Amino acid sequence: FRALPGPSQRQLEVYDQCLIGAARWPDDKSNTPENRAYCQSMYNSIRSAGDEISRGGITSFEELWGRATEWRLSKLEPLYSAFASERTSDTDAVTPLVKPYKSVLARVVDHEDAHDEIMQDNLFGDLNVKVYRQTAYLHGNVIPLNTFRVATDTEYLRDRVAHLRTELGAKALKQHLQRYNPDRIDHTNASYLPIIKDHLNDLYRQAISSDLSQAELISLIARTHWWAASAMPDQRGSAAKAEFAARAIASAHGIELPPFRNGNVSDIEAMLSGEEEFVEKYRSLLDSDCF
Amino acid sequence: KFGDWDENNPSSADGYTHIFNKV
Repeated sequence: FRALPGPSQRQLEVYDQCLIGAARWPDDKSNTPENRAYCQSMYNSIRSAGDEISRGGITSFEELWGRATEWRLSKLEPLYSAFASERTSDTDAVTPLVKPYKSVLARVVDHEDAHDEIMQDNLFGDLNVKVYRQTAYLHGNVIPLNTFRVATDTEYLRDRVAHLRTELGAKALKQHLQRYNPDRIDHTNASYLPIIKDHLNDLYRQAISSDLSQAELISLIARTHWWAASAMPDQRGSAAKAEFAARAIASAHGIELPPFRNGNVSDIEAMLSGEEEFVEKYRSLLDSDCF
Repeated sequence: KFGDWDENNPSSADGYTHIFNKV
């Protein structure tokens, strides 16, 4: 193809490098030694991958996702397999909305696109819930992605959770709450990963062309970020990988993306919006202020 | 209180993405 500019000589200030890939929950780690280092490591590996991208050394999004995974893996451990494996279609992916995701609860309850449904549970019964349903549109067809659930009948919950503990046992209850916690995220069905990965490859292929306005480039990057994160392709570490890939693509063009603002967790911000919506706000999620 | 219903719950769910076999 045609070599790109590659990472810029003018680098981010060190305190920003140390915030790359951080998870700055508005309700809370990013200041710790190990996280600063982890973030500076990500910033550096992104530039390394960027150099390669600019030279035509990484020809597929899958290849780039592979580089991101290798990096994240070197930062690890029995959970190794989870961070290294893709999600298989014979499974479901669920993230309970518990620490450190508490800030998400409110984001779902007060979301403009949220609605009230009834969530039947063979233990708690039918529960009233605020529901946000992330969907995407590819090739003319809707494809449901992540679904957020937050139960409102709190009182009933705390009391009922109690009786169950003693009736079924903590062990069994936890086994159940781990998958069907009243407040949780049911992630994009693994069955869509094949079609989505192919799409990510087309976005990548386009973001690798040397003739694009900066604006177009940023939007392409925000899109790629949205798809990669919302799809949550791997069993573990998808957010980290999605951000790595986005930044790398940017770095390959000489763009030095700043860290995400405090309070803005990129993957969560993505799962809470539609594609265009996220693309239009992407810039504002990034801390690009001088002072 | 939207998630404080499981106060001091010994069986609380762990805060991260878990995978399960499709039923």
